[PDB]
Amino acid sequence: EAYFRVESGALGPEENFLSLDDILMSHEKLPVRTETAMPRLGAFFNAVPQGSKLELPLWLAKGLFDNKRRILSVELPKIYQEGWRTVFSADPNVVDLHKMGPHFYGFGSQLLHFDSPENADISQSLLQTFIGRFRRIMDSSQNAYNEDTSALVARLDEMERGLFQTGQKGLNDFQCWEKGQASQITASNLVQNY
Amino acid sequence: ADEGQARKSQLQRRFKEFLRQYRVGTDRTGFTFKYRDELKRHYNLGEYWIEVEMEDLASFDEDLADYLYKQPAEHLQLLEEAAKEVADEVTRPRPSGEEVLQDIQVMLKSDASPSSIRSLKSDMMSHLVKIPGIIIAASAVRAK
Amino acid sequence: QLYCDRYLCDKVVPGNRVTIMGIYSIKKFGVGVGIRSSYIRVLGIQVDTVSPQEEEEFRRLAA
Amino acid sequence: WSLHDSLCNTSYTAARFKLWSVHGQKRLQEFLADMGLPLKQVKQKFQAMDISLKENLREMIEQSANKFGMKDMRVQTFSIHFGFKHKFLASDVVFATMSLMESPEKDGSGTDHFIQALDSLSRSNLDKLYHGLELAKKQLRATQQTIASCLCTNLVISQGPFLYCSLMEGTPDVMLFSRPASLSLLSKHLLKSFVCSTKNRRCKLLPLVMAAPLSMEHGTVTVVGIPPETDSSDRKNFFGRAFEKAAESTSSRMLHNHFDLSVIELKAEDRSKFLDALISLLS
Amino acid sequence: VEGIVTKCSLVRPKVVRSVHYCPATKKTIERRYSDLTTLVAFPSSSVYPTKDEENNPLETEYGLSVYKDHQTITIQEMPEKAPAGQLPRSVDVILDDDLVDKAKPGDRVQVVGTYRCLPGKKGGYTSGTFRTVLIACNVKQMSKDAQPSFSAEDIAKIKKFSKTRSKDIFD
Amino acid sequence: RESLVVNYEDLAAREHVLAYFLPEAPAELLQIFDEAALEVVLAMYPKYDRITNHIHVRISHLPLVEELRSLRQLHLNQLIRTSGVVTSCTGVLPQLSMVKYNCNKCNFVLGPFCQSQNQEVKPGSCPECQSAGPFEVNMEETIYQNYQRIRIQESPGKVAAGRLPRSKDAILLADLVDSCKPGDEIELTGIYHNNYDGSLNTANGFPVFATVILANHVAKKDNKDVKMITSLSKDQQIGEKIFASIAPSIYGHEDIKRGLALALFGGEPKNPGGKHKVRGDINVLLCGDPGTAKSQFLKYIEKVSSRAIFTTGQGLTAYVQRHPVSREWTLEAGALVLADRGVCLIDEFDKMNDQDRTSIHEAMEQQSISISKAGIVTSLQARCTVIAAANPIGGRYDPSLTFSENVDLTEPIISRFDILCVVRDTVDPVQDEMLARF
Amino acid sequence: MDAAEVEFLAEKELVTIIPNFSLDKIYLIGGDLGPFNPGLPVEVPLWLAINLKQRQKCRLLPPEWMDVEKLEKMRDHERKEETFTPMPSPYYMELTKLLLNHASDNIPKADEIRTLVKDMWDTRIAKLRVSADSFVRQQEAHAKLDNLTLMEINTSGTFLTQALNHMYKLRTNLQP
DNA sequence: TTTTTTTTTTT
Ligand SMILES: Nc1ncnc2c1ncn2[C@@H]1O[C@H](COP(=O)(O)OP(=O)(O)O)[C@@H](O)[C@H]1O
Ligand SMILES: [Zn+2]
Repeated sequence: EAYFRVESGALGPEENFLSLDDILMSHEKLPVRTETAMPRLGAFFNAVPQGSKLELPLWLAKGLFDNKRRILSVELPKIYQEGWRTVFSADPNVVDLHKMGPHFYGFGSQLLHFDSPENADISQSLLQTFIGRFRRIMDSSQNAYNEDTSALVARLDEMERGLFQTGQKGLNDFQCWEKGQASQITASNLVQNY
Repeated sequence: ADEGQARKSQLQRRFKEFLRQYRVGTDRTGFTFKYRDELKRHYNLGEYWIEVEMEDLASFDEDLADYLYKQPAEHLQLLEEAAKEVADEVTRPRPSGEEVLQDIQVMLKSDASPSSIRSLKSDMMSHLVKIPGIIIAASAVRAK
Repeated sequence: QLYCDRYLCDKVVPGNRVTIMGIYSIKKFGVGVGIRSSYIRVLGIQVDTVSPQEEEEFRRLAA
Repeated sequence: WSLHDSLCNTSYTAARFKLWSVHGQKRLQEFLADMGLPLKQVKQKFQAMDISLKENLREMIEQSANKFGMKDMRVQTFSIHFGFKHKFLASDVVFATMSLMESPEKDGSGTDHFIQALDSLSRSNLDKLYHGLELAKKQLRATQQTIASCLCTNLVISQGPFLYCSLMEGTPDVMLFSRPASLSLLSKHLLKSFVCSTKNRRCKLLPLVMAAPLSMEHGTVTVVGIPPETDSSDRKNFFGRAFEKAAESTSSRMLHNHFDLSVIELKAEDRSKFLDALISLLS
Repeated sequence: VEGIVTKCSLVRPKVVRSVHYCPATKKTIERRYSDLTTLVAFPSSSVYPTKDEENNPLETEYGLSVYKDHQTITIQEMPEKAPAGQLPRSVDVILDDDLVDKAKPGDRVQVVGTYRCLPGKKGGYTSGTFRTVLIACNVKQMSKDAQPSFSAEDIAKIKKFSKTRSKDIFD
Repeated sequence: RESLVVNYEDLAAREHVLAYFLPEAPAELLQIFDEAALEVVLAMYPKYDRITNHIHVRISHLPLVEELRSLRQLHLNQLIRTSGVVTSCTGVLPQLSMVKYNCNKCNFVLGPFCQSQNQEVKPGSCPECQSAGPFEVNMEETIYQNYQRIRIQESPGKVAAGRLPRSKDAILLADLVDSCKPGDEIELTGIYHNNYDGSLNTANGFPVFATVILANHVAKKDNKDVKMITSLSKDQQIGEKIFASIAPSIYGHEDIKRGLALALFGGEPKNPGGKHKVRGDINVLLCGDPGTAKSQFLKYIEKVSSRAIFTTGQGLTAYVQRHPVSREWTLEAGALVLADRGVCLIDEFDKMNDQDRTSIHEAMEQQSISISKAGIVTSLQARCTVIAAANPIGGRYDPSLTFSENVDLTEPIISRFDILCVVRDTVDPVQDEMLARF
Repeated sequence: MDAAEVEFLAEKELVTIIPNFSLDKIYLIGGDLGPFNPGLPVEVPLWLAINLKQRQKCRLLPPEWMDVEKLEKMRDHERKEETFTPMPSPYYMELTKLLLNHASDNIPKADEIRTLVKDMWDTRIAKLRVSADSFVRQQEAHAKLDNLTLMEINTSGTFLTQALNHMYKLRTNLQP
C-alpha cells in the first residue's frame, strides 16, 4: 500500500532507468546481421565475419546501432513480421500473448528506434490489437468475483495483467464496502508475513 | 384453458419478484442482492446461467417451492422465462455487438437428503428427485 | 440414464461422483404390453472432491 | 434436524418411549403411524418436508401424545425472526452457545472457547451460531449412545442412600464428557432416563452420584451430585456439604475449584476411601 | 476443422439434372434436382417422370443428364491433443465435385467447410435429434511429405557441385 | 406396506362359502376383498389415506400345491400354487395403470382408461373436436405401477426325474417386484392367465395362445437368545467342542479342521492408519492325492456358511449377456462378485486358464475389479475369502521336493494364500478299519 | 480514492432528526447546531445523526426525495432517457445505505426504497460501460459525462484512466 | 452380437 515500485516507461520514448520491468524486458534476444568484423571477441559466438546472423539482447543493440548501419543491421522477429500481422487482425481475442512474450507491447514499442521501413505498420498493429482485446478485459475483470481467475489471466502479458489486477482491486473493494466490511481496521503488511 | 395463461401470468410474475428482491446478510453488517448480481456478472461474462437454491425459494414464497417439487416440468419454464425478463432490466443497454437477449438456463441446487436409485418407485414420476451415484459413461454431444 | 443440456454438457468425466437433481420422467417417442422407458432429465449437478515460493525450497536444496 | 432424529434424542421422549430397547422402539413407529406421517418424510430434514403435512403438526403431536402418557409436551418459549430465512427458537441459541463453549477438542488456554462463544451472540456472526448448531447436534447424538450403555449394562449401582455410576475410557465418545461442566447435563439426563426405566420403588427416589476420569497423569476423576429427581423437585441440592465433610473425615486430596460446590476432582486411589466415609456420613 | 481421417466411403454418383424425351411428340423436357446436401436444401423426389401428360410416353437420356461425385469421410481428433480420458470425438465430412479422392485413411487434414444440420422424419413424427455434417469446400494436407521444391538457386548450386570436381565427389 | 396376508385355512374355517368361491373366479373376489380391507384400515387408522390409498390382500398356502409341468387348459383363470427355481428377472420397469391422453387439436385430455395386461388401450375420437388421430400420453396425470417379469422353472431334482425341466412366466406387480433373484427357490400363487400371440400361431401352424402367471403372493423357501451363548462361550474350552462339529462325517483331519474353522469365522479386517489397506480375509489352499475328501470339505462349507457360492476351475467376472426375456445385451455378474462379503469355493484350481489366472490374482491383494468391457467401463467391489483345492502332479504328492513343485501353480499366487494344508496318505493298518467301518 | 472516503465525503449531507435530550447551541468549526429541544426537529450533518442514533439518543427522518412514489418515477425516467439523468442528491447510494442500515425502522417501506435505489444504480452503471467502450472503440479524446455522481466515477475510474493512458502512448509512438 | 460343426490360415 506504500511500496510504490518504479513503473515502466517501455511504451514511451525510452525505458526508465530503475524500473525492474524494463530491465527484464530488454534482456530478450533479437536477430542482427553484422556489418564489420568483430575482432578480439569472437569467443562468444579471434574475430567474427561481416554478414553474420547473430542473436543479441535488445540493450546491446541500442548503442551498437547507428543510422548508417555502421556495425550491424537488424531484422524483426517473426512475431512482428507480416505473417502474424494478419493473424492479429483476424480476431485478436484468440492469441496467447503470454507465449508470444511475455512482453508484447513493451518490446514492440522499442523496435521503433531502429528506423526500419515498416514502422508505420507496426505502430498500427499494436494500436489495433490493444483496441481489439479491450472489451474482454474490461468485462472479465470487473465481473469475476470470488472465482479462480487463474484461467481468465493465462493468456495476457505484463501490460494487460497490470490492468486485470486493477479491475479486481476495484471490484473487491466495492464489494467489501457494500457488506459493511471496510470499516474494521486491519494489519497491512504483517499479514503478508503470516 | 383461459385460466391457464391467467395463472401463468401470475406465476411468471411471482417468480420474477423473487429474483428481483431476495437479499442476504443482516442489518448490522450490510446486505447483498444475491441473484440480480449473479445474473449481471454472469451475463456480462457471457455465461447465461444462474444457480437458484431451493431453500431460498422456499423461504421467500412457500407455495412456489412446492409447485416446483410437484410439477417441475411446467414451472421451470416460468422460472426460466422470468430469469430472462430480469436479465433484461439489469444489463441493458447492452453495448454494441449484442442487442438480442439470450436465454438463461436456470439450474438449481438444494441441501436435502438424497434418495437412492433403489427408492425410485413409480409414484415419483415427474417429481424432482435427488440421487447420488457415479458416472459410468458419456455420449458425444449432439444437436437438439 | 441421464439427459444433460446446454451448459451441463461436458461437465463430468466417467469416474466422477455426483449428486443429480432431475425430473424422473418417461420417453415419448410414440416383455410387456404397456411398458415404457424412463430417464432422469438432469437440471442440477454437483461433484464431490507449482508456485513461485515453492520454487525456492527446490532452489536452496539444490544449492 | 429431521423430525425423526429429534424424537430419538430429546431426553424426554427418549425416556418415555424407551428408545434404547428393541421391545419399545416400535412404540415410536406406532406413534408416527397414528398421525399419518410417512416414514419417508419423517426421516428428511424439516425444512424440506412437504407443505401439506406441517399445517397443524404442533397439535396432532400434542394430541397423539396423550394416548401414550406424555401430557407435558407443549412448553412456553419465544422465537426470533431476522430476515428472509432466519428463525430461531430460544432453546436453539442456548444449545448452540452451550456447545461452542464446551467443545471437546481444545485449541489453547481455557479462555479460547469462551471468546468464540461470546462472539456468536451478536447478529453480525451468524456464521458461528450456524456452526455451533453442528456441535450441539453431534453432542446430542453422542449422549443417547451413553445413556444407552449404562441401561443395557446396568452400571447404576444402588450403593445405599444414593445411586452410583462410573465410566470406562474404552467406550467410544467418553472423552467428550471429560470437562467438569459438560458432565452435569449427562448425569441429569441419565437420572431422567433411569427413574423412568427401573421397576423398583426405592431407586426411583434416590439422588445420583457420578464419577468419570479427569486426568490420567495425575490419576484423578471428577465427581458430581444431583438432587433426587421427580416432576416437582424443588431443585435444592445438598452435596456441596456432603463431599466437603467426607474429604474432611477421610482426609484425602480434593479440589473444590469451581464456583458451584458439587463438582470435585479426586485422586483415583482415594475413590473408595472417600466413598465409604460418604456412605456412612449421609447414612 | 483439423484432424485425422479414419475412414472413407465408396465414390458414388448423384444426379443434379435429368433430360427426358418424348418419342411421340418429339419434344424434350428437363428436370432439376435438389436434396438436403445442397446450399438451398429443398427435398426433391427422384420419380423420373415417365408420362408427364398421360398421353405421351417418355424415355430418359442418360448421355445428356448431369451427375456428380459424392463421398463421406470421418475426421477424428488428433491423438496427442485429446485429454486422454475419453474416446476422442469425430465428425462427418461430405466431399464432392472433384474434391473426392483427396484424402486417404491415416492423414492429417484441415477441412474448411460449412457446418450444417440435416433433419429427418420416419413416419410423420420427427425426433428433435439431428445429425450434423460438414459440407467441405477445401482440403489441406498439413504435413509436407516431399522435397521436390528445389530453388533455382538450389539447382544452380547442384549443377555447380556436380561440375567442380568429377574426381572426388563420390568420396 | 399396503399388503395384507390372509391365510387360506382360517378363511375356510370362519367362512364356508367364500373359500369355495375363491379359486373359481379370483379376478373379482380379490378385487372385492381389496375394498373391504381398505374400509377396515381407514377405520383403524383414519389418516392412512396419505399412504398409497390402496390395499392388496395376498393369500397364503392354498391347499393345492402343484407341479409346474401338470398345468393344462383346465386351469385357465384359476388361482394356483406352484413351486420352482427362478432363472431370470428384468429390471423394475414402470407400466401404465390409469392412462390419460390429450388431443393434439384442442388441448383437452381424454378419458382415464385403465390398462389391461393383454392389449394396448385404445382411445376413441375426441368428444370435444372429433379429431380422431394419434394421441400421446399425458405424463402428469397418468398413474404408473411397478412391473417385473420372471421366468420360473421346475426344481432341479424334485420332479425332473427322467425328462427335461419345463418353465413358465410370471408377472410381479407393484408391491411384489424384487422379491426374488436368479437362483432363489420360491412358490408362486397366482391366476394362470392366457393371452393371444401371433408368433406361436405362425410357428406351430395352429391357433395357440401363450400363458403367464399373474403372481399374487411370493414366499421364498430358503435359509434365512444370547443368554445360553454367554456360558457356552464362557466354557473356556469351546475350541475342542467346536472343532469336531464341522466336517461332520469325514474322519480324521483334526489338523485341517482347525485351519478351516479359523477361516470360517474369519479374523478382523482392520484398516491401517497409514493407508496400506491390509485385508481381513483368510484364504485356504488344500492339496493332496486323489481320494481324500477334499471336495467334501468344499461342499460342506457350502452348506454351513452363509451367502456362499461355488464354482469349478475346468464366468469368474461379469460378462456381457443377451437377456433371456428383455432381449437386451446387458452385463451379468460373474463368480467373484456374488461372494462380495461371503466365501468363494473354487474347485479344480489347476484347470484354470491364463486369463482366469491373471484375473484371480488381482482380486487377492486389491479386492476390487475393473470392467472396461463392451458394455461400459465400471469398477466394482469384491471382498471374498477363497477356499480352493489343487491336485498333486504325477497322481501323487511326493515330499522329496518342495510343495511349490507338486502343486503346479504360479509362484506369486501361493503367496496370496494364508494357510497351506497338505493332505497326504499312507497305508496304515489301524486306520483302515477306522475308515472302512465308517 | 476508495469507497471508504467517498463515504467520508458523503457524511456532510444534511438530514433532520428529532432529539430526546436537552442541549444548547454548539459552535462547530463547520458551522452552528442546535438548540436541541426534546421532541422537536433539527437539521444536522449525517456523521452526527448516525452517531447519535447508535447511542439511542434521537430518531431519524426520511429525506424528502426518499419517497416510494417519486422514486418509482425516477426509475422509469432513467430507463427511458439515453444519457445520464440528474439524481436526487449527489450521494444517493451512501445515503440509502447508511440510513437504511441504521434507521430502517424509522423509515416506512425501507425494503422498497432500497430496491428502487438499486434498480437506478444498476442502470447508471450499464450506461457507463457503453460510454466507456465507444470511447476506446472510436479512439476519442474527450467525453462529457453529464450527471455522474462521485461513486459511479470511483467504481470504474482507476481502470478506465489507466487503460486510456496506455492507449495514448500506443497512439503517439511514431511522431519522432 | 449367442450354439455347433468343418475347413484352412495363423500366432
Ligand atoms: N476319509 C474319508 N471319509 C469319507 N469319505 C471319503 C474319505 N476319503 C475318501 N472318501 C470318498 O472320496 C470322495 C472324494 O473324492 P475327491 O476328493 O472329490 O476326489 P478328487 O480329489 O480326485 O476330486 C468322497 O465322495 C468320499 O466318499
Ligand atoms: Zn380434441
